[PDB]
Amino acid sequence: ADFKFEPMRSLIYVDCVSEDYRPKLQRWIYKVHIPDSISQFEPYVTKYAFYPSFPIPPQGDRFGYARMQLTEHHWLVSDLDPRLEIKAIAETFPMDVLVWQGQIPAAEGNPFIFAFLPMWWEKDLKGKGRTIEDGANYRFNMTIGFPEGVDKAEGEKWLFEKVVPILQAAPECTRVLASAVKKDINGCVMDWVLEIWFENQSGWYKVMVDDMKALEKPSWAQQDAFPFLKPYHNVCSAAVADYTPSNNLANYRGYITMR
Amino acid sequence: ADFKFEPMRSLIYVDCVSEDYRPKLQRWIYKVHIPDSISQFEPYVTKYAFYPSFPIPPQGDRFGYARMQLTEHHWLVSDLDPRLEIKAIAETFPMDVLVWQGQIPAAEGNPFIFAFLPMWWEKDLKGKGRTIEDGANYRFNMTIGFPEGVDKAEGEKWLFEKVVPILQAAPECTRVLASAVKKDINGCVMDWVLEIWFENQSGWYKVMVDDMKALEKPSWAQQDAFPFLKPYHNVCSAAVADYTPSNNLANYRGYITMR
Amino acid sequence: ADFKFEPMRSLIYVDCVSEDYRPKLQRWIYKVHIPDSISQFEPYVTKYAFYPSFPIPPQGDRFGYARMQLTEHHWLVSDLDPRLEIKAIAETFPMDVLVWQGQIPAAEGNPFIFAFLPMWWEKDLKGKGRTIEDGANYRFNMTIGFPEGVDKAEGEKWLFEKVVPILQAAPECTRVLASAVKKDINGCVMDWVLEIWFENQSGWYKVMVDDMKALEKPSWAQQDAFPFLKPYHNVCSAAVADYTPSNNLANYRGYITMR
Amino acid sequence: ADFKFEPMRSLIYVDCVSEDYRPKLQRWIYKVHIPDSISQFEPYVTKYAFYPSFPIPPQGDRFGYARMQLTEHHWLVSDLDPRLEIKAIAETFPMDVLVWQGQIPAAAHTDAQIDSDGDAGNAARKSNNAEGNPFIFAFLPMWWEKDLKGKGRTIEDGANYRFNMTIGFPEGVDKAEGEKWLFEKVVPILQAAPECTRVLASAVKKDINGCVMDWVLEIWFENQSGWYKVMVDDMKALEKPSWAQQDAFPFLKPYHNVCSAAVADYTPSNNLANYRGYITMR
Amino acid sequence: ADFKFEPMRSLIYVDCVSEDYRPKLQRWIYKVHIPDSISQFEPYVTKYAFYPSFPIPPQGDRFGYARMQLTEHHWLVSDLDPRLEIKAIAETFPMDVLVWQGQIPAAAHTDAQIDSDGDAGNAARKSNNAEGNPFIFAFLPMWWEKDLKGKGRTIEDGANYRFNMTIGFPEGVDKAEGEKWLFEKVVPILQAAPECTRVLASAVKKDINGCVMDWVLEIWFENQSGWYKVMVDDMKALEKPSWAQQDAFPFLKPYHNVCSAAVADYTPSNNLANYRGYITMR
Amino acid sequence: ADFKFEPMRSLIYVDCVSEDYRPKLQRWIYKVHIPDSISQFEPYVTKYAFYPSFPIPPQGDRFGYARMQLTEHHWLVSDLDPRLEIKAIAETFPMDVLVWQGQIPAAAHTDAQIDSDGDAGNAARKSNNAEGNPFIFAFLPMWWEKDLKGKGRTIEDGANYRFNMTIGFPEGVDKAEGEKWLFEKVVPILQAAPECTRVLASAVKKDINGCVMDWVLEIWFENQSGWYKVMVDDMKALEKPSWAQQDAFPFLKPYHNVCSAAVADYTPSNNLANYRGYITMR
Ligand SMILES: O=C(/C=C/c1ccc(O)cc1)c1c(O)cc(O)cc1O
Ligand SMILES: O=C1C[C@@H](c2ccc(O)cc2)Oc2cc(O)cc(O)c21
Ligand SMILES: O=C1C[C@@H](c2ccc(O)cc2)Oc2cc(O)cc(O)c21
Ligand SMILES: O=C1C[C@@H](c2ccc(O)cc2)Oc2cc(O)cc(O)c21
Ligand SMILES: O=C1C[C@@H](c2ccc(O)cc2)Oc2cc(O)cc(O)c21
Ligand SMILES: O=C1C[C@@H](c2ccc(O)cc2)Oc2cc(O)cc(O)c21
Ligand SMILES: O=C1C[C@@H](c2ccc(O)cc2)Oc2cc(O)cc(O)c21
Ligand SMILES: [Cl-]
Ligand SMILES: [Cl-]
Ligand SMILES: [Cl-]
Ligand SMILES: [Cl-]
Ligand SMILES: [Cl-]
Ligand SMILES: [Cl-]
Ligand SMILES: [Cl-]
Ligand SMILES: [Cl-]
Ligand SMILES: [Cl-]
Ligand SMILES: [Cl-]
Ligand SMILES: [Cl-]
Ligand SMILES: [Cl-]
Ligand SMILES: [Cl-]
Ligand SMILES: [Cl-]
Ligand SMILES: [Cl-]
Ligand SMILES: [Cl-]
Ligand SMILES: [Cl-]
Repeated sequence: ADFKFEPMRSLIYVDCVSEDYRPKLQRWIYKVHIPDSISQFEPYVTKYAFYPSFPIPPQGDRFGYARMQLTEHHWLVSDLDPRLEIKAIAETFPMDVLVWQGQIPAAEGNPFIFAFLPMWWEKDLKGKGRTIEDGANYRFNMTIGFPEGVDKAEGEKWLFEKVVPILQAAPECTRVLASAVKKDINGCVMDWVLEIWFENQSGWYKVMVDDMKALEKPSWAQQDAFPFLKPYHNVCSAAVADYTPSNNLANYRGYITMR
Repeated sequence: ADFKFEPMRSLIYVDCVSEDYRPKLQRWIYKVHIPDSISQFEPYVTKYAFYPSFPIPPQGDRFGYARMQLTEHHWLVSDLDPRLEIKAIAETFPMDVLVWQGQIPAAEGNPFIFAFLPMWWEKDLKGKGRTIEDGANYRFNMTIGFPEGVDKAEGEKWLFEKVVPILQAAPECTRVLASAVKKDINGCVMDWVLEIWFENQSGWYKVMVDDMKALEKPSWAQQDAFPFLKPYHNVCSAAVADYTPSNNLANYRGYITMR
Repeated sequence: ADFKFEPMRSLIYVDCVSEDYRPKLQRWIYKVHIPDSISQFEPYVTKYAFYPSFPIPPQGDRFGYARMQLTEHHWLVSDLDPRLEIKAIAETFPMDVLVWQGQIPAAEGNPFIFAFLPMWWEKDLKGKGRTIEDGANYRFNMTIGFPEGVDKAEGEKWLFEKVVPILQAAPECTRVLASAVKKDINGCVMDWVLEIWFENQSGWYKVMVDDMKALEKPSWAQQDAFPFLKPYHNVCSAAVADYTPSNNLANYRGYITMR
Repeated sequence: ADFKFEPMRSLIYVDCVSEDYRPKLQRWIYKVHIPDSISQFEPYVTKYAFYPSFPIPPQGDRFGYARMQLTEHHWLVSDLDPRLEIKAIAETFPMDVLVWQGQIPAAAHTDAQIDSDGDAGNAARKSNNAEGNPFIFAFLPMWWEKDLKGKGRTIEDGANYRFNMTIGFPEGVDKAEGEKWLFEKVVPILQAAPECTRVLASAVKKDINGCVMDWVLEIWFENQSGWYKVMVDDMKALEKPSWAQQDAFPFLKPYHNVCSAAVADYTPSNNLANYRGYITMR
Repeated sequence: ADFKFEPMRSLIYVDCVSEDYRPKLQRWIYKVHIPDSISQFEPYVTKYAFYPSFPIPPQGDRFGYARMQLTEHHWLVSDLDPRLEIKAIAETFPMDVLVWQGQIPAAAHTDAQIDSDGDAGNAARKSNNAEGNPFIFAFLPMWWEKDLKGKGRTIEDGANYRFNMTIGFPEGVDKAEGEKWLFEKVVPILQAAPECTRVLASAVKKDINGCVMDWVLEIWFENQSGWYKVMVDDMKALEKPSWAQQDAFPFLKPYHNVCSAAVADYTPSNNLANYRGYITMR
Repeated sequence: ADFKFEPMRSLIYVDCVSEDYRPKLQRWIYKVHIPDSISQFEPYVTKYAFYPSFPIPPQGDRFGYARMQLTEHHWLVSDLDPRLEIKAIAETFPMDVLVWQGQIPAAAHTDAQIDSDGDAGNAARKSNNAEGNPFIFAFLPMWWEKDLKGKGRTIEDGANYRFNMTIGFPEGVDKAEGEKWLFEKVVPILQAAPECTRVLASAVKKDINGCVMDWVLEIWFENQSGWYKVMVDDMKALEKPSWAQQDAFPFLKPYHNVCSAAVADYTPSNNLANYRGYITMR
């Protein structure tokens, strides 16, 4: 039967719940998981990259901050088509990975957030026309999912009519982009992915912590302050640079170790 | 004037009928054929690779064993769409290649077997969940086409009800995958491609030669023992390693000669 | 919210209107524009290449000869879909580029010609079967657009019944290929792209200047001799080699400067 | 005249003194500096790589911890030969980089290209402003000189938290007596600790560029907790030397007489093989 | 404490003694060993490549035919300098690899890491076990010393069947006498045969690592039949030397005093340039 | 015997004497010659690159302007050591290449491989036919010896029109006298011109291969108009030397005692890193 052309970009928010786990998790990612993953999807994924997170900022924990990385894929077909379940070689995936990332507690576990999007941002709300010449960006990529039972249209209205205007009013914020999550692909609980750029951490803080104190607490709030959503369950995020050396289809040459 | 998205994996079974032809055939493949091919299909083939065959095992001749390599393409469009017949630069093809591969005797000819498949295996019959951590595989890839006149459903039933249970019972066999050949693309006479993994040549032989002696000779048989098909005409195969260095779109740097 | 699978090859005719602009234009292209472009379209462009123009041949100015290069993209999706207008990082594009290329004058400016085509030539009009072994080609790529008010079918008929037979008849011409421009993509004013191969510049001249003197001047002619179309507005062209080192998705490593 | 074959490995300890500087410094390193550097030395440097530092561990500030990265080169000739001062294209090197790294304090007009009589990049790499931290650039032989613990360890043995530390004894301290202290008092503590899986050391080639450091050591643990147990708690058993410039081990002035970084076994920034220009996220 | 500039080409003759071992040995080589090796010597080896052996020709066993590959390095310094024994990460080298290649007989617990006083990889590469075949690692200059037939041959002249053979004369045989036999009796048979298109030779650098071999020759043919016609049938003309260890040419004990491989002009496994990790078939 | 460590940069001035030859010469260089060359010297050449020439400026013919490219190598050992004459595979090198480049006049049977008693490529590269132009292959140190103008210029300062010129004084002229004219009369005119942003020079290493040239200079401008203003108009102030072989600067015989090219700062043809075979346009 036919396979549908379905160009998409996806983001996975990869936490590391203890610094003691960092060397093991990073080793699995770069030594074991890159080659397994390239082996599977090289013919139908056009780009596969990791964007290591900047140091977690003050209060970043309340935003479900991914302390390892954002993992990004660009797909030509849906990876959730049931025909793609079959693989000659399955990935080497120890249970420990789920512990390191926080899906399994070693107090409450966190879901694994794997959000599919169109390849192009749907909404350009601030900073259209910004070029790389204009300077280094502190790119705060945030996904949110309204609580079960909350009308999606109500939440959309809050996000674009109450939240985004505070971003627009802050000169510290240089860029605001958004897309709806493709819920039809894999059941992801998130509803929106936004990327919100600052010059630096102080600017992120000024706007996302201090300026947002102006917002009323919504009746569905899951925490007392913005983003008003349960960390790691209904909000995940990461702050990343413009560039990553881990453009894995182009740049990987095996696990070469330091002398 | 639309072009259909038609993601496919194809396999060509490349023999070398005499050791005296090996240097010439290998030279044409790596020095001439790679650059011509990449020149033509770089924009719509996402992977192009050669898997050199392991040394022919005992009785491998009876299985249409490809003594040079399996050639693998992953396509985004059908190469058989008539619009793709037009090429700025046509491939440099000495017709001696056909002598070297055995399509032309220098003895009747053997056909050129080029089988199109979906990119993902259709049936996972044994070893689901095996990872590269489980060990090196001796991967026996075999394509079969039932003789003219044999009902294809009764061939399918023999294959899955008599042959595959013998693989399932053998501990030497670690993996069985299969896909129906896309006969609609190019007229290929083959009906199935299977891949059957062992630890080694001895395991391959214990199962595919000794255990298969329990099978009854079908009425349509073209040889006396399994696979009961005419070698190189109705069955072709190769045993290959998990890995090849000949991943041509990523790894080719021109024909560099030994000093 | 589906994206259509629309594989296409596009060509941009990049002039350099004074030699004093060459170092600046070339620097912008290779230092600034390559990384901007790759950043944008890596997940949906399978090939991106520059073919530097051979030295402008005698009377080449009358063919809208692009004195810098042909820029070539192979797309999987239409870049003119309005959803693709949104980009996180906009290309660094100084106004000076348009002066250097000749869109912005100083006497008259020239349009920016960006012609979309199918990935495979539609008409193979001479030289089918030619291989790279047959020798080095002087590849003259020319796009034409009939003037405003001229009936397109009447231009087509002139092109294929009067112009092409002269090319076909000349032993100096080794290859003729043509496609209709996909005018529905971006409104490009051109109607056809042809590629016409010679051994060298002398052969080009013999045919495209001397043999073409046999044509009657059409009633819509915008200049006295073939191509009878206004240079850079209704005709653009470049002569290029079979090979380019600038296959940018595979070969670019940053702007490494000479020692 | 001839050029001497002089194979060496060098290490530069790159700090980032405020998180607000991080995006700017990182951009300069990866977008501007890599291409300038590769352009200059491609013909005589066989490896050029960056090892980004793990998050600064508790009390890492006392060890001159580099909050950005370790920069590593493998040379075939000495970069400090005076004939190598001449370069067709000099590095684009604003004074801001020294501010971001902590070599100099923040100031007006630091977007300006560095000024020196000779090469800007070479001069920046000798920075020693009394109000900042010196620029530490240590040359070594390509092979570790002393293997003091964990010989035979393979990559199959597991992920390492590799703590690379360089030390330089203070002005007036006899080098031979610092050496003896290092190898007879310090190193036995590392050997005794089950948490330390490797100890390697080389003498700094001071003759190359006047680097004030004397030794580079690399000391491996499983993780930050192991590093802390050994390098902070276990070292409390040491007597404070008469020359100490701080109260606890390393007893040396942070960022002036000791620099360090903890890094992973692998880096994706193997720049002569892996760099493809400054591709930006979509 | 200087390191000498010592440009060299080395060849290792890699056998596979049973077809059942091939998938395991090939996996170790390509999945495990490449990255360990590149990690160790990237800064001072300018090329590292594998040339898989063509199928063993008839009577190839008598020439110590390597059934897996030739491994080739181009070195800038001697790997045998004792300072190069020290390695941050040692090679993952199970004893099994020695069984698969035929250095040692099969035995219990050969999945263990090689046990050595010094570096395991270096020890492995000196394997010289009485019940197996020695590990043959021959160092050469980068340029062939003697060009004896086919000077001026280009790649346009056609595909070569390149037979690379190393020989070492037995215990007690004068080296000058063996040299004289090689060049005055053996080589003129190659020169007369039109099936032989190329003859090249170099003296083994015996001083680097104690290699028992004395010469490396490379001898080209069009194909296996040409090889056999010359190296088997034409060589029957030679008289059997008094030192002979087998009845026919090469008159040397297979795998101990002669190793060989027939290889193609090109390899995809130019590892410093072409390796991208162990990507597995779908 | 040992090989001397001899790091050098070499330049070859590649002309194309007729536009009709351009497709053929260009094909040979990129399709045939790159792989033959990389095959030979990958282990001891650290960089191999082609810089295509900008279009020949007005009066460029009087400067021996290379209408194809500059070919650049960075060597670790001398290519002219006699031991390097031996090569397993010689370059595919038809006489026609010498026609295309202007080393020899056009003639029958020039598709023939070059015939030499030693290596054909090395012999091609010593071409010096009385009816053509010699083959100019100049060896230099890897670092410019003299920095005479524009020290400290970065790539941020803008695009360069880089005019690389080599000169050799005629038979009989005292080399010290030529040197003094170059540096006391010619260079000051470059230093004085505001259009000139950079002047670098090195002495040709004449001991390597007997190159006739004595100096290589690189002289930068903004563009072709700047080049002409300085190198044609400003140079009219110079007195004609008594050894002049043409009436105006450079006063040397085009293509025999002066060769040159104007090139950009960047080339895509960094051949050891960037070459992936001869992929043809669709
Ligand atoms: O033309 C090819 C094969 C044709 C064929 C020849 C003989 C048969 O009995 C069946 C098919 C062909 C090939 O064998 C190899 C290749 O790489 C490209 C080809 O077109
Ligand atoms: O890179 C990915 C992809 C993902 C995945 C698995 C299977 C599949 O079919 C598609 C994607 O699994 C992961 C699990 C992780 O913990 C961390 C990651 O970075 C990833
Ligand atoms: O991998 C998961 C998903 C996770 C989960 C989901 C949703 C949610 O709201 C909280 C946790 O629960 C778990 C609990 C476990 O013991 C082990 C697990 O592997 C998991
Ligand atoms: O970019 C353009 C296009 C150009 C033009 C378009 C179409 C055509 O037929 C002729 C010229 O006119 C211009 C005139 C300007 O002052 C500045 C410009 O940027 C331009
Ligand atoms: O990456 C390098 C290269 C280094 C260097 C360049 C040229 C040279 O000759 C010697 C060293 O300078 C630097 C200075 C830094 O602050 C940070 C860095 O990462 C680097
Ligand atoms: O590929 C190599 C590299 C070689 C080697 C590594 C490091 C070193 O220092 C010297 C040699 O060891 C080997 C040993 C083998 O059995 C087979 C091999 O292919 C190789
Ligand atoms: O590209 C080169 C390499 C050069 C060369 C090869 C081998 C060697 O030993 C020395 C030099 O020969 C050439 C000769 C040319 O006409 C044009 C060229 O571009 C070149
Ligand atoms: Cl923690
Ligand atoms: Cl900035
Ligand atoms: Cl709260
Ligand atoms: Cl195994
Ligand atoms: Cl039978
Ligand atoms: Cl002009
Ligand atoms: Cl030709
Ligand atoms: Cl006119
Ligand atoms: Cl681990
Ligand atoms: Cl002292
Ligand atoms: Cl203190
Ligand atoms: Cl051949
Ligand atoms: Cl015998
Ligand atoms: Cl001409
Ligand atoms: Cl002729
Ligand atoms: Cl500029
Ligand atoms: Cl004159």
